[PDB]
Amino acid sequence: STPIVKASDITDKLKEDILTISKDALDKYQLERDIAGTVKKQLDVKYGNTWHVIVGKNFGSYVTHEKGHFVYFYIGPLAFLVFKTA
Amino acid sequence: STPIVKASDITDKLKEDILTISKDALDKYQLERDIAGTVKKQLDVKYGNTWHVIVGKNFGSYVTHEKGHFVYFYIGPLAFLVFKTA
Amino acid sequence: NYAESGIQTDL
Amino acid sequence: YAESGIQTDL
Repeated sequence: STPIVKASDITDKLKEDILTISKDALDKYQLERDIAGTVKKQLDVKYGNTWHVIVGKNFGSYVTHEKGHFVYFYIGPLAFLVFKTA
Repeated sequence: STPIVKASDITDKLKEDILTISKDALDKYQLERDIAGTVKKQLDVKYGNTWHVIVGKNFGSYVTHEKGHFVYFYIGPLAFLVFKTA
Repeated sequence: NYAESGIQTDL
Repeated sequence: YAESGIQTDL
């Protein structure tokens, strides 16, 4: 249940907040899409657009992100890819 | 097998090329990250930045895309999410 | 112009 | 901008 960061380009503060918002999301939604949605929407509001979120157990991805705005982590069996573009 | 498009906001021409590139990727690569990376990079080159690609069997996603530049499709058991941002 | 998309894989 | 490729463990 303790989040495990697998890769990142991010400040500790923003990272902690993303992890916090993500754990909270898990208490509230059963579908991966909806978990991703609430995290994405919250970050857009709190930090400005444009965020993108993928939540799942099986995927590969190649994306482009604004410097300092990328984190990839697990909570339990669930992987989270969270990043920002313009 | 034959790609199955499950969501789209994209022109036929661009769609067909994404599908073709994705099918070609599957003849060469099995790892989801490899498949995603080659599609993403080819689209960046051919259609301009910035593209993002997710390939997998289990994920939920919530993203923002330029209008006319979004397609989500399966080829066999693999789901492809392909989209462009600023 | 830009738009939001939410998707959930079949499995 | 910077690029990131990732792959889930499972």
